[PDB]
Amino acid sequence: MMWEINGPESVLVNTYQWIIRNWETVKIQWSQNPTMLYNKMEFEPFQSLVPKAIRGQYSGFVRTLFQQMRDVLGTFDTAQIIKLLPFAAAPPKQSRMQFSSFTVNVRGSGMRILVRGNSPVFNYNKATKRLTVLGKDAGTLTEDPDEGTAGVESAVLRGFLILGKEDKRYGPALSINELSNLAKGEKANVLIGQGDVVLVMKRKRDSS
Repeated sequence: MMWEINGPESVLVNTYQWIIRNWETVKIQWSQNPTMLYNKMEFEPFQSLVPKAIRGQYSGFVRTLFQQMRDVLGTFDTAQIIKLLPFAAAPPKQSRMQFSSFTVNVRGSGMRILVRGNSPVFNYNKATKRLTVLGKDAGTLTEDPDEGTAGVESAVLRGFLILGKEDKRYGPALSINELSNLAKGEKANVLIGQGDVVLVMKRKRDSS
């Protein structure tokens, strides 16, 4: 698509706008054949905006984060998928980091989309169902019938489930790096980002 022709902000907001226009059908291909969802032309414009270095490392993170949501029924999150969907276009690459952000190149440095929650580049509110990018209204989501309500977030960490807010019972917040230490099923409080400590739990079953 020609969104490229009026450049960067136009790829951002047109990508998200397209996504929620086509959501009905995008959501179904996400489940039935996502390699081919991620291989759609309508995403090539967006991939241009992500540094050619981490680009594919991200896509790996994200492809993994999405299989986790597929595998962990009960956790479906419509916003979180739309938000990350662009980043899975780049061809994947093993990385072992837990990205809290993704950089979109905008003016000459560009902005950062959070994995967890909101950014001027991507702004959803929940009781009003309305998406806002760079100030622009990008449409509005309608959420799934089995939209998760358990407070469990399967698409923020690469082998963990966020389970709720800080639980004192489980110790002072760890750092993200220390999460490799933990064992299956093991629950800790982490520093996720912003001022946020969340209770998480190393997942008890394997990746795929």
